[PDB]
Amino acid sequence: IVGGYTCGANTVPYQVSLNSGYHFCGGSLINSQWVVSAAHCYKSGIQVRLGEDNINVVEGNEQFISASKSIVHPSYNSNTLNNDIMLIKLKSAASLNSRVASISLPTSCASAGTQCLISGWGNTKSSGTSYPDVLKCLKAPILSDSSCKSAYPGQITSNMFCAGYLEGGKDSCQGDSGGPVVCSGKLQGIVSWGSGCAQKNKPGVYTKVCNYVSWIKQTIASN
Ligand SMILES: [Ca+2]
Repeated sequence: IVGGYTCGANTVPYQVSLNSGYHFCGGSLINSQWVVSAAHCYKSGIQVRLGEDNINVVEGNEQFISASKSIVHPSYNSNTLNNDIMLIKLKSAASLNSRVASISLPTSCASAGTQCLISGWGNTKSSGTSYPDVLKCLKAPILSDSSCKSAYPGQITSNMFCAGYLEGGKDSCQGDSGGPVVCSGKLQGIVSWGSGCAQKNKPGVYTKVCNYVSWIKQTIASN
């Protein structure tokens, strides 16, 4: 399988589903009490769902915990999607185990050509509407900034990166907003946006988490 595939149940134990009566976004557990997602996923009355695979069926490993708090990045711009990052605090601590685990924050930014893992539940179809029920995965390289910016001239900031293939075919667009991009075991990316869907010279665009680590640590410690 070159591209999107079924992860396997609980193979991505940091992966979280944000539910408002339905699954609406992804997010990542970064410690027992906190979740990172995209600021475009901001909503009232989130329930965070951990240990999911099939989000429509109770399979036994789940943990369902209300969000108590959401903090959108102070410089989030919802027009440009610049600084598309939000922190979500859990009402009760998650219970950590094999299937429900934190993902580390990066100590450095990952370089172009680094292979990363992108996960989520969202739409599989570049052309049409098909929403799958178990966790899906994609492995794609981080693209060079030149290649990213040339695909979206005037749209890419320092706080974004692109990942995938310049030919398209394989991408995450609506393919799970707020979901993780993990590279060498560290959280590098958040599924942010992407013009079209797996279009030729239209990659995925991700929030560059390595720019935010000071923000995330300071904010979680003070809240
Ligand atoms: Ca389930």
